[PDB]
Amino acid sequence: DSSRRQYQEKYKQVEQYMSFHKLPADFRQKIHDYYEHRYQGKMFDEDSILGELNGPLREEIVNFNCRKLVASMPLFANADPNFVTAMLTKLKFEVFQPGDYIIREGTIGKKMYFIQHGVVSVLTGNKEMKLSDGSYFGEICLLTRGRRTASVRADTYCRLYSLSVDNFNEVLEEYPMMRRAFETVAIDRLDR
Amino acid sequence: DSSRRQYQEKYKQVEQYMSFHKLPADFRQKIHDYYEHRYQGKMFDEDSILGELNGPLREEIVNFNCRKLVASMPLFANADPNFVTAMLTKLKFEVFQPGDYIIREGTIGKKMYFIQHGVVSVLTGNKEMKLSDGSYFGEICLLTRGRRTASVRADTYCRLYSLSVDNFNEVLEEYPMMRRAFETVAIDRLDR
Amino acid sequence: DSSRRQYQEKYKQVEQYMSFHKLPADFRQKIHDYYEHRYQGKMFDEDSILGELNGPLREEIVNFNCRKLVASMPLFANADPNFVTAMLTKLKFEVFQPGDYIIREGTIGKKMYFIQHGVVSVLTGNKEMKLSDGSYFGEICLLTRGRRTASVRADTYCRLYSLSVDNFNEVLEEYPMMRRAFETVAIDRLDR
Amino acid sequence: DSSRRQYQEKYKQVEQYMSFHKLPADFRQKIHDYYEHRYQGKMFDEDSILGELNGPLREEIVNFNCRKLVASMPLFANADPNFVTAMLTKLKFEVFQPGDYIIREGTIGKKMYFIQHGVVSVLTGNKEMKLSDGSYFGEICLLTRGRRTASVRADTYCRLYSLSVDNFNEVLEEYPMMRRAFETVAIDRLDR
Ligand SMILES: Nc1nc2c(ncn2[C@@H]2O[C@@H]3COP(=O)(O)O[C@H]3[C@H]2O)c(=O)[nH]1
Ligand SMILES: Nc1nc2c(ncn2[C@@H]2O[C@@H]3COP(=O)(O)O[C@H]3[C@H]2O)c(=O)[nH]1
Ligand SMILES: Nc1nc2c(ncn2[C@@H]2O[C@@H]3COP(=O)(O)O[C@H]3[C@H]2O)c(=O)[nH]1
Ligand SMILES: Nc1nc2c(ncn2[C@@H]2O[C@@H]3COP(=O)(O)O[C@H]3[C@H]2O)c(=O)[nH]1
Repeated sequence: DSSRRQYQEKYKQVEQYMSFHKLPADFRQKIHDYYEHRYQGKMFDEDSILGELNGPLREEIVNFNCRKLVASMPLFANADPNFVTAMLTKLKFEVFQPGDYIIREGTIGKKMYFIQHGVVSVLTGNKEMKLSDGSYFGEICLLTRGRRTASVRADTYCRLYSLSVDNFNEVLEEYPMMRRAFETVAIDRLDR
Repeated sequence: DSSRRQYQEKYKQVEQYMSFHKLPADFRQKIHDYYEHRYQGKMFDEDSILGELNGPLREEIVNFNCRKLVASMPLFANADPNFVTAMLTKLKFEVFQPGDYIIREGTIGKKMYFIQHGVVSVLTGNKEMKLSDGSYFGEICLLTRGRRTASVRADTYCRLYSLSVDNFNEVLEEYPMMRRAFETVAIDRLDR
Repeated sequence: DSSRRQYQEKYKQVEQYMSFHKLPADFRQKIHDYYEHRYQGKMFDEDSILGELNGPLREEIVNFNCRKLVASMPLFANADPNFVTAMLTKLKFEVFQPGDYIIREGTIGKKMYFIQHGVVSVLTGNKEMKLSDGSYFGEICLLTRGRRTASVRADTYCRLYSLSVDNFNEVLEEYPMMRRAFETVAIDRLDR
Repeated sequence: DSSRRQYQEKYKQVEQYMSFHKLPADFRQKIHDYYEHRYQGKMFDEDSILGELNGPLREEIVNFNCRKLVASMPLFANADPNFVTAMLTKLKFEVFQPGDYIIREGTIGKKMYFIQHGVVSVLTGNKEMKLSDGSYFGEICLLTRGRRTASVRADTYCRLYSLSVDNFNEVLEEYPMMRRAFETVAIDRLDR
């Protein structure tokens, strides 16, 4: 029950923080829902727990939590299992709410995202497109080191895994040939 | 009430610390007032709270807390809202007390400051000048990478937002043309 | 008794974490045993404790904990005691469970391991070999900066001390001639 | 009383830690005395407290705690007060016990020390020399980037302030001419 207690107490700290900065009612309701969707009423010192484990256990855990995400993406499903583990280990779980700008067009992109669950809207000057479970986006800038070619907003609640450009290149340093998978997707999107 | 408790307990740690290092009465009174003005009797693990949020929520919070500061500075008011958010996100809130040397002339400058509320005195060999709400200072060294051209002391209590030279250049890396706003101010001040 | 309490409470956090991610029974049993073997039912803020000490005390502690490991390895036993201390200070204690892949062949190696207690199985295309107390492995890649030449799996429970490639080169920067000890072992293994 | 409580509880964690690693009685007595001399039965989250303050207050505190140390060293007493503050701010308080090797001859030196209180013995092949309150040592390697020219052991309990080579050069980057003070001392010692 110590996990729920930590959540309850922590959220109390949040309410007091929002009250201190006099945040509007609608904004506090948004913060409240984010915490609900993101932690589901439970909190553990994850960093501390995973830090107490060893490489093998941490890799087994991330592989288990991402089993579905993996089987749904040919990128991971047909790849060297060691490549998948290397990738998964670098991912950061993030939750975005409806309407949130995940990626803003024209800005310098330093991360890409894998959709665990949810729907995002991609806008290039017109013609909106949707991406859902099993797809990823934001790879163009990690490859070009340029500026975002489109904006991406969350349509539904989005449970995503982000990957920094540095971690992206680090993993590909060990698995150079996997860069082509990302380039194929980037090329196909740029020629659309 | 957990926010006040944290403050009360933390300040008790401070009193004991000052007692341990045998700090003079006037000095302890100064420390006491700083804590009062800086935290207003409440403390939350801000870093932890903001770290639990996502990019969107953190950006919405800083934009809200700095709404007034922003509208008061043509620098931000007339700029790309994304530039403002990028800037705001890098700021560090700091409180200075009357008489405090914020900037000492002749030293290597590695930060600039935006005045949220308060009055600072700028001294160049003579002719003191005042700056208040809505103005910023310390930009000359961020642009020249040289030495402070004047000293700056807090006149009243000062609620400021500092920006490191590294964060300054990082943001301008994405918004190169905004550097001119700072240069215009630096030029006008150097030619005075 | 505060050390046992910390363990008990921390492990409770683990059980709740594993329950939250719905980990399988066998997996939770594995995690349970790892914690048992790794902490033996006791936990202290080691980093904090050692951080409160000074260089001399920390060096005396690591030398004491590794006295046996040292006397068993000519590498340390016959070396400059200052070299040993420099090395020991960089080691990270790790526990691996039966069947765990400590090193996977073909991957980029960034660490080596010293066996405190346990048996590991080294597999090169065939001909498995065993290494035990007093031996070390993983040195080839720290010297070549290439890819692992063999896989290494824990046979029994393994209590090991790992050394990162950066810490390895850092220590050897001060004790350049000790690199030969590692090269002799790497050469002998590569010519087998 | 919360400062004493933190010490008492923390030291209890230490006793349990030493018991867990089965440290010898004499060693535990040494650890016990170190904690006594170093914290004098009181502990506060100093890093947290100073982190809550601002530049001015932190500088005023370190200047106050080091007032005596400063007036005793012409290096600081006759220097630009801003140079002193810059230096003091980089110092790390450390306590060494009788017989402790502060500096070992022939090793790569990355720090120097200022004696707040205590006596150290400097050994070059023979002719031992003593240094006490108001003196500093270890500057030769910070200037040469070579190897220690002598060993330095604590004679009495030593309350020292260490300065890393990086922080040393950083401060001197802003106060280039102060490097000569250290060179004069290094030259005089090398020609002895
Ligand atoms: N340019 C472009 N990007 C798309 C399209 N569909 C999805 N995207 C993704 O939207 C992302 C926006 O940021 P990036 O430019 O880094 O990468 C882009 C692609 O990953 C498309 O049709 N055209
Ligand atoms: N040199 C100069 N600086 C001024 C003047 N008015 C305000 N300032 C600010 O005082 C600051 C002191 O530090 P910097 O030289 O970095 O930047 C300086 C300016 O931002 C002025 O009239 N002359
Ligand atoms: N190539 C090879 N490695 C061995 C042998 N015996 C033990 N090893 C160790 O197994 C390790 C696997 O990773 P490295 O290639 O870095 O270093 C290897 C050696 O340290 C052997 O016979 N051949
Ligand atoms: N070489 C030398 N060092 C001395 C002497 N007296 C004090 N020392 C200090 O002992 C220190 C040992 O480490 P360093 O060589 O870095 O710097 C040395 C000096 O700071 C002396 O007479 N000769």
